[PDB]
Amino acid sequence: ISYAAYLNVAAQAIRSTELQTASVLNRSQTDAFYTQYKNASEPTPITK
Amino acid sequence: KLQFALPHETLYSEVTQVNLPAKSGRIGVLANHVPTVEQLLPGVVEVMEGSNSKKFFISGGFATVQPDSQLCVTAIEAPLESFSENIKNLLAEAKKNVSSSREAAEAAIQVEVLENLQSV
Amino acid sequence: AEYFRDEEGQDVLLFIDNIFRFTQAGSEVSALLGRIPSAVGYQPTLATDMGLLQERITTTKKGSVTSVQAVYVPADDLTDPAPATTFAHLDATTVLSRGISELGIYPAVDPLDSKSRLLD
Amino acid sequence: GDRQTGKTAVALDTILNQKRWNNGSDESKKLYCVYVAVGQKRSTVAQLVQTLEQHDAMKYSIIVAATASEAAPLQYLAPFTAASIGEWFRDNGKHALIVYDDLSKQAVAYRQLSLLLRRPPGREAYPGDVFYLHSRLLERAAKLSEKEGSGSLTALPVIETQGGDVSAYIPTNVISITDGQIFLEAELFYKGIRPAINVGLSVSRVGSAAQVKALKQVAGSLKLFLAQYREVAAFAQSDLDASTKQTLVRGER
Amino acid sequence: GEWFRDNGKHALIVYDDLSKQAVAYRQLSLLLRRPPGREAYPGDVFYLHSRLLERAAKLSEKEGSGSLTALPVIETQGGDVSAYIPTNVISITDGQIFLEAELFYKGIRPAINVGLSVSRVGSAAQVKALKQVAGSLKLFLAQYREVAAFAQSDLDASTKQTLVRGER
Amino acid sequence: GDRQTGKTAVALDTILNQKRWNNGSDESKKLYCVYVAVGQKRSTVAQLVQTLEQHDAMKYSIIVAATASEAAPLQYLAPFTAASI
Amino acid sequence: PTNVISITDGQIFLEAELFYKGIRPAINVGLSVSRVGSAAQVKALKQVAGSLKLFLAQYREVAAFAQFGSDLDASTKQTLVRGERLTQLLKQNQYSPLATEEQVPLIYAGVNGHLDGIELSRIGEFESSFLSYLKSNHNELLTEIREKGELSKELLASLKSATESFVAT
Amino acid sequence: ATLKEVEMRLKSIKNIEKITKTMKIVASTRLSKAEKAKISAKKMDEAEQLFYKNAETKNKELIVAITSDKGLCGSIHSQLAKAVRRHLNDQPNADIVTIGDKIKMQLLRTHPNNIKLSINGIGKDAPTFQESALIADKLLSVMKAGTYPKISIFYNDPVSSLSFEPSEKPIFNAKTIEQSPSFGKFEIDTDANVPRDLFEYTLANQMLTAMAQGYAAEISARRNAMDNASKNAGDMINRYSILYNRTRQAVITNELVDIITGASS
Amino acid sequence: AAVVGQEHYDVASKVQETLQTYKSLQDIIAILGMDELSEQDKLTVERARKIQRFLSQPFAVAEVFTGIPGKLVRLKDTVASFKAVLEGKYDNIPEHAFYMVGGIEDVVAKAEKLAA
Amino acid sequence: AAVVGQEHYDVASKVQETLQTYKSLQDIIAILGMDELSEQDKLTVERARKIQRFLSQPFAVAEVFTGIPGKLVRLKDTVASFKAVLEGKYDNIPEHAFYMVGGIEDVVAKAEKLAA
Repeated sequence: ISYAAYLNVAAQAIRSTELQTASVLNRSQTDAFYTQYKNASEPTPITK
Repeated sequence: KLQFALPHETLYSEVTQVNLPAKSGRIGVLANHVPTVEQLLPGVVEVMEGSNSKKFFISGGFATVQPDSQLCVTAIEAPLESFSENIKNLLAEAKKNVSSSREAAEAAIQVEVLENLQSV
Repeated sequence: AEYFRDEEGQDVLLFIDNIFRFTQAGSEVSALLGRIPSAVGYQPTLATDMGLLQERITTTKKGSVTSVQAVYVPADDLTDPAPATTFAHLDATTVLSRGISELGIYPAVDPLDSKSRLLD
Repeated sequence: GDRQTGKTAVALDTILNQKRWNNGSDESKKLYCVYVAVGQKRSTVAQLVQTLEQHDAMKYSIIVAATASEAAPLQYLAPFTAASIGEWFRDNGKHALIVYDDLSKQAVAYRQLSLLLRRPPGREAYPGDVFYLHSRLLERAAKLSEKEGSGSLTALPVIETQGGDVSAYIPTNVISITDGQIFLEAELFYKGIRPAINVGLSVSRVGSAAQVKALKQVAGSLKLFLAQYREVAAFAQSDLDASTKQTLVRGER
Repeated sequence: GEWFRDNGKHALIVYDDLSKQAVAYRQLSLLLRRPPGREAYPGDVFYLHSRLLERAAKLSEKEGSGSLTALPVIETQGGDVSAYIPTNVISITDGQIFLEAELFYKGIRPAINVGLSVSRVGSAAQVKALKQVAGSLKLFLAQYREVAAFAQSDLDASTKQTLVRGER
Repeated sequence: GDRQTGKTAVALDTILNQKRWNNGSDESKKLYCVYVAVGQKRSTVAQLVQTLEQHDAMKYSIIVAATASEAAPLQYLAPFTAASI
Repeated sequence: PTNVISITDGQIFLEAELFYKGIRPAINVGLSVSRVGSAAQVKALKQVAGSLKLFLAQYREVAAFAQFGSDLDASTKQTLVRGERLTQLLKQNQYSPLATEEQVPLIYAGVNGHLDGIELSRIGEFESSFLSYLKSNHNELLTEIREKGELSKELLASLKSATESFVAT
Repeated sequence: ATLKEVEMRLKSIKNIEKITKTMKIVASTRLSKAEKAKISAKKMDEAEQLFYKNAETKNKELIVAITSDKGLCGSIHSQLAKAVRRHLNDQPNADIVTIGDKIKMQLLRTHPNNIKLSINGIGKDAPTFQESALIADKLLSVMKAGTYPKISIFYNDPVSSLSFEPSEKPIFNAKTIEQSPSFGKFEIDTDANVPRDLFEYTLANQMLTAMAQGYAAEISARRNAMDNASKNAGDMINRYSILYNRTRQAVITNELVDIITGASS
Repeated sequence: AAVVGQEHYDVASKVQETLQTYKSLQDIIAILGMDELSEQDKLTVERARKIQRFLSQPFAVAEVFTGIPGKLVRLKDTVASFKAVLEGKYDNIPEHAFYMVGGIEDVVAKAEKLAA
Repeated sequence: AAVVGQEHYDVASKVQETLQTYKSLQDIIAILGMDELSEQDKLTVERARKIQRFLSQPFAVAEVFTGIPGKLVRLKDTVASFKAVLEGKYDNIPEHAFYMVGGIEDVVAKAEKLAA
């Protein structure tokens, strides 16, 4: 876990009383699949 | 002049007294302070412009007095009132999360946040 | 009109309503007369019938007719023979529009679409 | 070219220009030009006459007239008769010119006549012998041989395209009969090019030899250059390289 | 209808459909070897339709005001207003109401397409009350039509206001 | 389909595969082939007979012909007498 | 054309563009129909070509979507990849008949997706070679396909194995 | 027919125009939000740059690139591809990490060897800290970013609301942070591992900005592109209108001729 | 409704509108894609696709032409079967399980078939 | 192929395929830019645009009128010339170079002329 990942997890936790706007909610959870590659060859996508 | 900024907001982008929670404990900047680079830990932050005082709850970030008297504070999220009961509910969950569980480390971060909440 | 112009000297202006209905009427009379209709079902006497109507109208020494005609273009087609023959006779076009009237302007004349060939 | 782009004026200018040759001596240089007006308003013809008398050019020109008031058979016979007058000049050895404005109205006239003679309609309702009608008219313009006394009779027939339909039956039949085209583009006319000569649809397939050598040398490759300009501005509106820009700057200018 | 009209009363005569009237004249003419015409409809078909449709009249007060309101029905073949029998009738009439199949399918019944419906007499004979409370309605629907295609996300508050009002 | 897109050739392919049954035995498994060419130039026909002779398929083909020059009545009669064959 | 279309039991529409596209015969598969339908084709060939019609139709639909340049998900591109191979499978130069015994394998291969892997350019090479391979090894299998003209369980397995055997070419 | 096939084709062209019009408008709306985000992001970035500038800098290699999955966002994808390719000539030993499908395809084609890490699903929403942080975390773990003695990121700086210039910047290594000329006009703490933290912190803070600059350029490009699309479609409407009109006259005439031929008999 | 009954009418009204919306959206879907329409529309498209292939009800004489066994689905039952789908009572069931099968009962069985 | 030769037929086939593609994407090209074409297609289109221009040969009896001295290129030379072009060997040079000139050799020379 990277330093900014460390901060990230904290920020996400920090978004907990409710009052939480959409931009907060998007900033808290996002969907993406990092597609790792080798040389062409592709270790198949897995959620970021 | 103080700079306080978030990715999604800008808060103060000097300002009389700023009290900051850092790797080096807590650091205070008042007028000119000598130039520092300090990583801000998960935090409770106070900014005072005159006697008027504003209290911020901060997710950690970076602090840098620039040698041109620009206190660059950058952090992911700052109002302390907004953060403040739902968080208590979460804290129960976070204890549960530590029990089962990088996920272990994440739950440890949740414990750090739990401490950070206790200050509030 | 010709009595006014020629024999009372007075310049006159002879309006015609739809000149489409002049054409349309002419087409029918031809068909009734049993003369094979030409392209797009328009009378074989299409050129001549407009020709007689639209050359009587002219500038005499005595007076002059001037004629304002209304052209109900058939299915907004300008390449249809009835419009084509009409445009040959026309010298200027005044292009009233409802957009213009919606800009509160009465005259309703659309300035950018109004064009004359005696604008020369 | 396209209807009422003051089509007549383009030809009229040719008539006017020949006045330093026409008021010139040498009978080859004296063209005597005949303007055949078919299907035209009595007013329009009156303006033409007045214009010719304004440029004092009437004295070297004939006007044959077959206005739209005039009866459809008269209109049919109108180009043929005019061409006879032209042939007298041609066969007088003298050089001449005849501008038949507009043969598109002759087509409408022959159409009327044919239909009223009830011969079944042809394509686009123009009678089936329309090709013969035009061809017999058109080929009576010629540069004769030394035997015939080197006659000339230039011909400019003025075709009125409907809506810029350059595949229309009457125009195509004419295009195939004649050599060269001077297609005039409406879009350019509207976008203030007078005279609007679309070089893309203007050719002279027998013209190049006629050009005087000065105007071959100086004008050398300019047709090519401005047929590079068309291409250049075709693909100008993608990225522009400095080579393209230089051609474009020259071309536009 | 003329008898009622002559008595100075009012009545509404609905000719449904002149398209089949057209076919009958076509049959008569073609069979009587009378000159054929456009779209194989008899040469004088314009004349027939015009005769019928001009009978309808709102009489004068000298003729003790009466009426014979009429509502011709024309069946469009593939929605072709281009077609010869539709074009003629459209020209003769004073207003059109254009029902539209797509709307019918979209469950709007009556399936009148407001855009392609017009009246050239129209609001001249509208109830005063109803006129008052529906000038706005014409404009709103007009806007709703324009903002119709915007119904596919990130939509301006103004457009969204139009959409809510328009859909309802 | 649109004219002379080897229009003749699609059909000719059928004739060629009928070599396989024809070469064999049992006439109920055989198809004898009648190729009728109406309105085609004598040269076109000549190419057809050459191809068929090349693939030795004129060991089972009948060619009924009415070339373009040959009269319009004979052309009209040509499909119907081919049918009789 | 209208009169004849009504009269005939099937229509085999060709398309000029597809001739230029290099599909020879240029049969426009979507416009080509047979109203009387299957009961006049080899039973085996009926089995192999079972979803061949569906696949080609799906390929056509997909192909339209693909040319509107909309992003294509993998499932759509499965169709697309299968579809492309099928198109190349259809092609076959003039004056070259092919016996059912050697059309049954090629269609089996395609429908059972063995062609999907191999590169589009060399599909024609593969086809030529595949037939040669069956002629070499599973010529017994070919004799049976000719003789009984219906793929039995045993034949389906034999054929399946054979295709697999030459699936790496 | 001719007539119906023209008429339907003209309808197709109409529908295409309508969609491109609609899209262009919706794009404008989407662009407004994008720009709003970009301001806040840029302000944050400028503060980070304040450290790096004042410190001075003095920075195989890594390449990071940013595009969206989605197409029809003008020529951002291929102008950027070209400029990546330009700097791929420069260093043959450059390992390309592609953030976005469009750049993924173009570079994957140009060298399929270099693609080592790639992302997906970015473009749906404007860049968020969450995305950047996770990308950073994976960039560090998967690509071991510090090992590359150069890191450079390519993105699109949205030069003007009508222009877009693909732009690149160098992300400053932990090595860079250490020897940066002024580093004595900032109070480093030996006990703290401020380089190993600051490297990570600016890895993300810069990267998020690069993504933000790009995203605004992309949505802007889509607005520009869809505007030009509508124009191109309009021209085709006019061209097919002439075709329709010609065809219409022809149908009337051709039909008429058949009727006449019959009547004549 | 006055003829074939209000229930029959209502079920069919829901089918007709859904399909018509779906046809209208096809042009939009073609270039722009599925993710540019409304959320409601995306569900409507999914439903429409389920309804669209529910119309494929095998013929009993297409055993001969193909092999598909026909399903003679009763009228009362058919009204019921369409209603359920529209109500979203079987919007947990895959789109392809509406294809070439009869009523709702058949769809449930066919759901099991795909499940296995 | 049997007639002119397999090599000729193959060459001609490829020329036809490229050009047919260019015509096919002619719609798409007009509606949206060349940079909105697929990468594979964009190569094809670029080749085809060149091929189209390459095909013009100024005629020797038109030399007076066009003003361009015509060319006559051997058939054996032609098959080769297009063959190279299909493999994109000389493709890397201006479209203007291809336009209105004879053989492959002539194109190469005109590239030098343009290069100056």
